[PDB]
Amino acid sequence: SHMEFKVIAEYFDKLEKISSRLQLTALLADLLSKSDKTIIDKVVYIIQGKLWPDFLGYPELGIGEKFLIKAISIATNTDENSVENLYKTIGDLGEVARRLKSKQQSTGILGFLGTTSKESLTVDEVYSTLSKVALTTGEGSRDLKIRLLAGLLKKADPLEAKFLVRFVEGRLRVGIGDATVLDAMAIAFGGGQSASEIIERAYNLRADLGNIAKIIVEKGIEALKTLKPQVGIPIRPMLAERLSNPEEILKKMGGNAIVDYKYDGERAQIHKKEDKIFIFSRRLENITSQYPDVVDYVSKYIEGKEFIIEGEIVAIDPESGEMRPFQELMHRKRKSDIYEAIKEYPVNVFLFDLMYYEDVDYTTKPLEARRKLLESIVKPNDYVKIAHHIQANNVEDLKSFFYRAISEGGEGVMVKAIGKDAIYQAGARGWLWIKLKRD
Amino acid sequence: MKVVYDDVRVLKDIIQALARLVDEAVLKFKQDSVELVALDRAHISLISVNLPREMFKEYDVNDEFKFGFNTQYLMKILKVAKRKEAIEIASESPDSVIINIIGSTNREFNVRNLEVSEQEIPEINLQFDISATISSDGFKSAISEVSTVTDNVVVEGHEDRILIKAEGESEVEVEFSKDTGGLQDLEFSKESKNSYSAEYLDDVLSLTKLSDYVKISFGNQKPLQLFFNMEGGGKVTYLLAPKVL
Amino acid sequence: MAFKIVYPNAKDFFSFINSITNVTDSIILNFTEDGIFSRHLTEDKVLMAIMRIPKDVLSEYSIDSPTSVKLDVSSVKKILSKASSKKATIELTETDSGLKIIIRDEKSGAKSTIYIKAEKGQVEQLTEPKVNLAVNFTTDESVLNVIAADVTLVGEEMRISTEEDKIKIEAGEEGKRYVAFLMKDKPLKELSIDTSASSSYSAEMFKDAVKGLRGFSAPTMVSFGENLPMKIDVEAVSGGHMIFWIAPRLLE
Amino acid sequence: MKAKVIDAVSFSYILRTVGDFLSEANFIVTKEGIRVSGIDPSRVVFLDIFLPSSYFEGFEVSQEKEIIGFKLEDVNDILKRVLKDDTLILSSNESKLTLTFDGEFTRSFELPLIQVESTQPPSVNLEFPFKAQLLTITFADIIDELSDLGEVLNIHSKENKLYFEVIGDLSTAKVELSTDNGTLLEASGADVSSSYGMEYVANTTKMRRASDSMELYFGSQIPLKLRFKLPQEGYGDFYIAPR
DNA sequence: CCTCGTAGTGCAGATGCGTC
DNA sequence: GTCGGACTGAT
DNA sequence: ATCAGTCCGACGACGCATCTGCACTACGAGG
Ligand SMILES: *P(=O)(O)OC[C@H]1O[C@@H](n2cnc3c(N)ncnc32)[C@H](O)[C@@H]1O
Ligand SMILES: [Mn+2]
Ligand SMILES: [Mn+2]
Ligand SMILES: [Mn+2]
Ligand SMILES: [Mn+2]
Repeated sequence: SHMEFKVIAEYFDKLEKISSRLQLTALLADLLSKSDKTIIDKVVYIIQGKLWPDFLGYPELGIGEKFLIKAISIATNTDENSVENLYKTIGDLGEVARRLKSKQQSTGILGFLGTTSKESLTVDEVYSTLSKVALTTGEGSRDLKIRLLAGLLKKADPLEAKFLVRFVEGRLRVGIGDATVLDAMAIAFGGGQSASEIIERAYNLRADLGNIAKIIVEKGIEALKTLKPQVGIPIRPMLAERLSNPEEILKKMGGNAIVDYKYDGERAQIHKKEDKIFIFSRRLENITSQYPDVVDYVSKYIEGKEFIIEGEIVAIDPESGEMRPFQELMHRKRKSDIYEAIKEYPVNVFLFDLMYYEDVDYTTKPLEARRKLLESIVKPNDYVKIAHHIQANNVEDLKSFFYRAISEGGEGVMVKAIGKDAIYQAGARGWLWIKLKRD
Repeated sequence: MKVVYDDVRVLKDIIQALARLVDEAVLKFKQDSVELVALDRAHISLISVNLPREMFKEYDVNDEFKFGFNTQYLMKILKVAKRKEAIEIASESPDSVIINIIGSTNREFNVRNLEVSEQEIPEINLQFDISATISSDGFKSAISEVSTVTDNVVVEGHEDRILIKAEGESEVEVEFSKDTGGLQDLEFSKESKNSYSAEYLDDVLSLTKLSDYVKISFGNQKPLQLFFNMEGGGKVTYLLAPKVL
Repeated sequence: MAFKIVYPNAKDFFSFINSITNVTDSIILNFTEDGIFSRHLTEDKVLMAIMRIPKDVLSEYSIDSPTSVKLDVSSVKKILSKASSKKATIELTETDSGLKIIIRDEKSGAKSTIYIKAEKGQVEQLTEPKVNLAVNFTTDESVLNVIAADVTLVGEEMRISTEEDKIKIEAGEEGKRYVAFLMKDKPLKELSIDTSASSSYSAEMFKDAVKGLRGFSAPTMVSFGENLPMKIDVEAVSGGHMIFWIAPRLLE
Repeated sequence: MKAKVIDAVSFSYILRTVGDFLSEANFIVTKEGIRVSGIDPSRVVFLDIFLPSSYFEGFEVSQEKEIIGFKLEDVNDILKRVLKDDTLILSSNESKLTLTFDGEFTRSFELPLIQVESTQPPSVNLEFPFKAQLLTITFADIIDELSDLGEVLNIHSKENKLYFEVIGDLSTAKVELSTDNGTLLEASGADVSSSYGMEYVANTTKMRRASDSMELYFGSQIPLKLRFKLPQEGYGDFYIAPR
């Protein structure tokens, strides 16, 4: 409430000047340590480059590349041709709009009848105005969007009104990601360098960041070891690793390893609280509406209670069971007309992991009990199946299965890890899961 | 808090001329009349509307009532009527508002009261150098003709004629000379030449069909003001800043 | 003087310029002893249009020597689309700049003047195709619009037959087929038939020709022959003529 | 088969409104009538149309088991080309259907016969605990204005008072129908409540042409019934489902 | 029957988005 | 995803 | 004097979506 947006711009001024990850991280803690409460969530949301996490089903901002030129022309009282010609030379629009607030000003109508007043803007009203511009549906929207955006531009300072343009763009070429933010927050609020792993786990638990920050600043550094996945906010996936086919992976393992199929197409994540079907994508996005046909297949055939399961969605040949490229599946997930082309595009799902069913955590248990318990909850049919769990013994056996996998389509084959060390990590790459593919 | 007005065709042009300039507005009911003042977001416009206590069918409000709304939603609830149907607005608690459409199969709507932030604005004392009182139907045609190709109009005057023309690739000209259907009043003062953006003039093209006489006034290094007059002494104003020059 | 012509009804001149703009974005004009006369042909040689205004309807005419005015109607198309008061007075004049169109109206009492940059030249002699046609009829305007609209749902070939004093129109393919009739005095006003022949005209060209006939409240004149082009003639509201030429496809 | 209707506007309208939930239908020929019955892909709305042996005059019957299907788009596109109150004739060939107008001149459109077979009629066997009847113009006007306010249409009834209510997060709407004012007569039954969709019932308002009166039966956790009274004891029905 | 004008309604013509 | 493309380290 | 882990902004060609503005076209008030 009593804050201003000048501080964030000033602290971002000295960010494209250092090239050491051990230096900018130290400086990043100052703003968080000095900022006030009840707006800390907004401050955290600002840095990454989003107004809010993208699993709440909120619409995307509509301001684009060529509309900013018009907005700047309106704000700075310059002809469209002039600003267009100036921008055509220098690519960075921020520098294009940089000088235009020092060599020219505006008058308007407020003052001809008599009025002289100006106050520094606040972060709260900036966030509120951005949120209002976000929705702006109506019928005559464009004039209600550009003019609404131009207010802050006409109520800005020369240094401040350079990163706002990039904010509208959606990318910040400054040198700050998310892991660096976590590490800086751990040092600042926590006070101990070694106390960053608990924060990392807590972030791995919940896909959001503002809620984690607010519960960290409300209860304290503690109350993090006992957070469990509710049916809702998801958990970030893990990634694989690629290499050649030497006597390397087997020497890493030693014996037989769990071998699965490398399906092609969109992945998925399911959260069914016995009443509703929630489906997520390879990133955070509510694809439930775009995928309404299979909300019943994952409901009635999976007999049980609330769970969190992971699988993959791949298009099939309409005539009979036959894999198809993800490019073909891309055709249907765009149009509102559903029951005219949906019935011609089969959607078959597979299952490869389970996360949280019996009201207790399972992400630390070894990767055999989870598979054994998941093997129970399944109904044999032609729409829900399970992965091709097979075991080989040597390199002279992988090729026999690899050739069949190639003949059956898909990108190839994938290996896994068996034993106590095979735990389901969140994020990162690791070396537990390894993939091999062709060109 | 009881207000009754007969026709809604009058309260459609005002609303569609207010939906194109702002996102929120406030209606102020007093012991004398109803006022409405609402700036624009970019501070390049001003539209004022006043309705007296003579068109209302013998109704009165005992105190103030700050009723807020959203332009799109209110304009969407004024498209129900087709013929000359009636309307009445009333409410008791300072939280909710009840709107009713009558005559045909009755309909009622419950509307929540939003909160709108507004700033202080002084009165209007803008004098100019011209008092043209040209017709109302010709202005719409002139604008829809000239402003279809250009992004800036030019308005120059003289002791005998009013010249409206665009420049650049095409030079079209329309005049309102004293010959047959032009001016009906003019002060000499001086000759002025100014410019205005072609987009801000389209937002007030549906406000025309309320009378048959406009009052175009402007001057050198001065804004643009136009005036309309209805029965009961209604007042509508529109102040527009000039171009960068 | 050198160039001074006047036309009573601007809602006919604008119709003429729209009709000639339906085939090109540039207009070539010549002012000589025959008044107003234009000419244009599509590059594919499938549609030809000739416009002639007789030198008696015009209220005023004063020239000095043959001259041409080569125009390019690109931005004036929308500007000229604001003619009202039905028969608003319009006159044409020349300038060293190239052209100046003046419009006078009485509903509101204003003026409309434009500046157009064009060069001068010399006129060209009258050129009209020579052909003889026997089968002919005169109908209204909307009938042609209906015939053009109903044919896009079957195919792109249009054939006309008038066997045994009965006019038949068939098109499409084997699966989807169209049948129509044109009897004596049932939909028609006047008729005169000598023999029978086929047309085999194109469909898009027919649609484009029909789209440029709105605004001429007069019984249109239509004729054709055997493996020969098609001619359509309409009369102006105040005075004038406009004859098209629909090319055939021979044995295609 | 050979039929003829002196009005080609109402029939075009009824086919247009039928062909908005379906994608493929099938005509049926019997000893005394022609019927159209089908179900929606969404498995929510069920509709059936019956036409007696007087709506279309000059009815000749060639065979007693004629079953002809049609693509939904082509028939609608062809019938869209109706000039004015003309006369239409339909004759059933072996594997095609020809539509010919009778106006200023003649017309002829030919469509191939497609193969389709699907008949899953859910039995009704219902006795609704409410009954009302009102004019078609009133219903059309009163539904064509509440469409753009939400999606959850809540139907509420009381003692001889049927109320339409649509409620959103920001504001709510309400309509009132009474026997004394504007709801004719025949209001009897019990007191119940339910809720239904919006788009499904909005799409059926295109019946302001071939209609004079309509009925309305509904209950609680029970499908709602809409019945339209065509001239000469003709009727068409629309069944919707609760939420 | 002859005039608006008012409103739908269909259709090209641009700009922004998410995916590797 | 992806190939860089830096950065940062431990004998 | 060198090989192994961590992290991070660009890659532009695209189907498809959503508003904007312009021709047609049926229909209801007033002479
Ligand atoms: P490709 O590299 O295009 O896609 C990578 C994603 O595919 C999922 N994936 C591959 N192979 C498997 C198996 N056998 N089981 C489960 N998931 C698989 C990975 O999750 C990658 O995210
Ligand atoms: Mn997103
Ligand atoms: Mn955008
Ligand atoms: Mn973007
Ligand atoms: Mn892949």
